[PDB]
Amino acid sequence: QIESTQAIGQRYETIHGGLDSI
Amino acid sequence: EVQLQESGGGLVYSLRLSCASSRSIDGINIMRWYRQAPGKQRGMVAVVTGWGSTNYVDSVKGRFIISRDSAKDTVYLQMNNLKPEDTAVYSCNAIYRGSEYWGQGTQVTVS
Repeated sequence: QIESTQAIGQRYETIHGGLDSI
Repeated sequence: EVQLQESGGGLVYSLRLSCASSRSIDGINIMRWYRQAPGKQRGMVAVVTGWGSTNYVDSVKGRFIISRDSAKDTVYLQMNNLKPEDTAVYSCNAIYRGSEYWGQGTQVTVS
C-alpha cells in the first residue's frame, strides 16, 4: 500500500529524469 | 515517510561531517549513509542501526565513524583522515516498512 506508493513516488522522479534526457 | 537533513561542507587542515533525521526516531532499523562522486553511480558508505551495529564501506575504516543520538532525532557520521577524493554528493537515509527513503546530501573538499 503506502510503502509501494512511496517507492512509486521516488521512482517516477527517476522516470522523469530519464524522460527528460530521452 | 521520512525526511532527511545533513551538514558538513568546506575544507579544514580538524575535519568535519554529519547528517540528521526527522520523523519517528528509534524506528532506527537499517539507517544508512550514501555517497556519490559526480558522474558515477550511487553508493552506500556506512550502516548503523538501533542495536549499536557498526559496519562501514571498505574505504572508510579509519576514515570515518558512525554515531547515533537518539535524543534529537539524529544519526551522526564524523569524517576523519583528510583526503580529497571523498568529495562527492551525499545522502543519509533509513528503512521503515522497507520503503525506499532518500534525501539530498552535501559535499566534501581538498587540502
